Amino acid sequence: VRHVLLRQGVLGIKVKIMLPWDPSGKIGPKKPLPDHVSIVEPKDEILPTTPISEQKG
Amino acid sequence: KSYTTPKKNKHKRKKVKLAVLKYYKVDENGKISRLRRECPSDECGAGVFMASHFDRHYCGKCCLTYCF
Amino acid sequence: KEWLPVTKLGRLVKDMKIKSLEEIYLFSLPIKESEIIDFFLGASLKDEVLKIMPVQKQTRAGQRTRFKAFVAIGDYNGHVGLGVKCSKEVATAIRGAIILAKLSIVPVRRGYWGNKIGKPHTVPCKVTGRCGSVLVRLIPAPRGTGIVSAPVPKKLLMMAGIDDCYTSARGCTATLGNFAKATFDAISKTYSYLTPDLWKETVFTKSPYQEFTDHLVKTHT
RNA sequence: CCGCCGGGCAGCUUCCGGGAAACCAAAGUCUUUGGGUUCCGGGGGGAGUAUGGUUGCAAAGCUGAAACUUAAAGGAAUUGACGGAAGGGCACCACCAGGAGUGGAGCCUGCGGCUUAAUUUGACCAACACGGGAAACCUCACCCGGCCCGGACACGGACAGGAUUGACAGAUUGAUAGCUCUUUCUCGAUUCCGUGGGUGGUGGUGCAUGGCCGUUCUUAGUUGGUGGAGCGAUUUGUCUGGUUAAUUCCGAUAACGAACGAGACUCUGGCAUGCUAACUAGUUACGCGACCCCGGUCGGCGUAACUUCUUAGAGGGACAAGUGGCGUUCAGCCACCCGAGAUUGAGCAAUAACAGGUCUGUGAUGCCCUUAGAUGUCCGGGGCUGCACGCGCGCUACACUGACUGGCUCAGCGUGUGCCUACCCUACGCCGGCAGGCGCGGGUAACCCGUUGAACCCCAUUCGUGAUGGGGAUCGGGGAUUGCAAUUAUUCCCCAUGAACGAGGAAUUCCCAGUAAGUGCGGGUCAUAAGCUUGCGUUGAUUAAGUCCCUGCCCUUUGUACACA
Ligand SMILES: [Mg+2]
Ligand SMILES: [Mg+2]
Ligand SMILES: [Mg+2]
Ligand SMILES: [Mg+2]
Ligand SMILES: [Mg+2]
Ligand SMILES: [Mg+2]
Ligand SMILES: [Mg+2]
Ligand SMILES: [Mg+2]
Ligand SMILES: [Mg+2]
Ligand SMILES: [Mg+2]
Ligand SMILES: [Mg+2]
Ligand SMILES: [Mg+2]
Ligand SMILES: [Mg+2]
Ligand SMILES: [Mg+2]
Ligand SMILES: [Mg+2]
Ligand SMILES: [Mg+2]
Ligand SMILES: [Mg+2]
Ligand SMILES: [Mg+2]
Ligand SMILES: [Mg+2]
Ligand SMILES: [Mg+2]
Ligand SMILES: [Zn+2]
Repeated sequence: VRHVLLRQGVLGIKVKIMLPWDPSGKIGPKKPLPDHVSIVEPKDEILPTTPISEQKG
Repeated sequence: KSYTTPKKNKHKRKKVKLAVLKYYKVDENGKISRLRRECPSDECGAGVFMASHFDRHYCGKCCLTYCF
Repeated sequence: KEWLPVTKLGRLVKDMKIKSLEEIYLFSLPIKESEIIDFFLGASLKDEVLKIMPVQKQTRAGQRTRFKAFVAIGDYNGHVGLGVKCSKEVATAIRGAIILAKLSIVPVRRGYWGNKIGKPHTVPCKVTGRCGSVLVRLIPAPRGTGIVSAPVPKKLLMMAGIDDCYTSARGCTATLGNFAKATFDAISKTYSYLTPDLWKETVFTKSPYQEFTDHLVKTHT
């Protein structure tokens, strides 16, 4: 919130910037927004239809 | 911004000289007497002269005074 | 920056399989993308801001002013569009008016007066345009007459390339929006008039959507 | 009963079409202008007025001007605002059941008024114990007097053949201001005398401004993109209904996808015998020591374990999860178990705005002011306190549910030795009745004040319904403390004096659980210092779980001749 001087008068400027979210924290903040539930998507694995064993060693 | 009561003089220094004319007297030869009295001061024994102002007597730098 | 097209007709015209916009006018397809028009016509397509009109609704605390811009665009040979856009600041109202006018370019039929030597100069017959209350009547003229009009249908006709025309207006012509889009309506229905040299029953051509229906399967789904 | 035909009042539907639109199968087939024919309008008023004619018994009717005046009058539709219009809902800045009151009295403080040299000034739900505004001096702007220049810089004078800096006398003055008059000394190019030109103001203008706050507005409201409707202003989304504290959701759906506000959040309150740990916190044991007739007490001494109490970090915990009903069986609501909790309290808080407040917060500031005889600044004194009166915020009360005098026994917020800044919190020991004074000490603080031995409360005395031992205003005298200085008593103490006031007229403020209220203690102000304000504990209820009747708020519909609404 800073002032500008003029021949005609005085002006005021409010700059408000909403920073993007990042995990690094060097550009913006570290924490997500409190209402931003980011689910993880499931990796897709098949269900086996015959019981098999995995001997070794 | 823009002022109501404006400037007069300050408290001045000084130009019309050889003010030493009126402390010392000489003749044409080696004769040196003084008009004005010498200060008995401890900080300056014989250099500084006493005063001629406006009624009585005084000296200036150590500001020590002689009266009737 | 690049034009990734959304609609099917736009995908064809940036894949360069439509020669000119006269065939999408022929099939009367809905243009809903602005890049089509300054693809076919982007060289000479000129704009005019007819007026900046500050309308205002009245809310609880004070008066909510929104500027509404009129922009008439068109190349000087055979096409005009008239865009009307209301928005909060005048610059984005003007930019939205330009994209609406590019969207609504209508092709202009223009013909002769009397002997048919040369290149066409007037509207082919007497046409009218009405909206609001204002009636705008465009009339054929001898060559070199110029457009006789008010400055606003003057300017839309001269950027239609109707370089001579007799115009007569009735109604409340002071309202610039109705006067401009009435004039644009008359220029628009110049082609929708049925002229006696158009009685050859139409050999129907292949549609663009049908002729390039395999390209429109392959290049995007 | 089922059709058809003609014409008759109508109706519903519609992209025939038209219109400024409401709308209309005609108000359609109108610039693509012509089926036939009567009557009639030419901006609003003057005005259906005057005058003439004519009709009537009369009231009046038909015909019917002009002078003059005026920039709009008007139609349809939109959005707001408003409604003593309707339908839903909401809030103790509203009400009901109430509780404490206020208004009545004294007094404190702010305001208008009056007065005055001045009693400066800002503001009149959203001003009025507000400007952190409790002013002796300063502050201070106001008033009365007197110093200084804190005229930067540039140009030209006159100019180390010195424009007079500072100056104790003595007059003057208030002042030991050399401010100025009667010895012109010391100082030594700093500077003035004209000229421009800056600089400073708590001067004006918040109706030129920023910033900040307050308020509309503590309620749930607001806005784009593309798409639909309309010529358009606009509307749709943002909604019939249910539900929620909520534009909160289920869900409907020409809207779809989105953003802000609500929510989410952050701090605080509550729960952890599980974790982490503690000589700046403690507990328990043990050993000494003291006391009383093996035991009991000890904030007596020292240390072997531990962290329940205390400190404070990570976690955890509660989600309408579970059960029974109600409801589209959805959104959700009610009840109950389990349980430390089944709504603790705050902070932040949108779009659009008010000509709300602040130029007296600023070296944030545009413009204007006045051209030594200061609206700069400094000093001395006064005033900001003045009192026939009216008002607001409050403190003390009107006593026995009490006062007085003893005695007993309990907190939590915090704060504390300063950049200038020179003034701190204080235990302990002496003196004095008190106010205080004098010594040595601890403390930059979980260390010392401090186990913060606080009040109300509790117990035991005296009082006895009397303006009384209620009340403590006013006022005389004396003593202390801070200060350079107290008079207009700064503040505190001691004695004496003892007013109104017998529960407050109309009117009105705040509030619903550790809440109202009583009660004291910290912070700010501060050298002195709380009748204020911000916090804090302590004792702790009556009533209510509702409603739109009053005061207002939100949404929908409708009406408008309102739009500085
Ligand atoms: Mg006609
Ligand atoms: Mg007329
Ligand atoms: Mg009108
Ligand atoms: Mg309630
Ligand atoms: Mg009541
Ligand atoms: Mg009163
Ligand atoms: Mg009173
Ligand atoms: Mg005082
Ligand atoms: Mg004073
Ligand atoms: Mg003074
Ligand atoms: Mg200033
Ligand atoms: Mg203002
Ligand atoms: Mg104002
Ligand atoms: Mg003047
Ligand atoms: Mg005052
Ligand atoms: Mg008494
Ligand atoms: Mg008495
Ligand atoms: Mg009230
Ligand atoms: Mg105060
Ligand atoms: Mg009506
Ligand atoms: Zn001397």
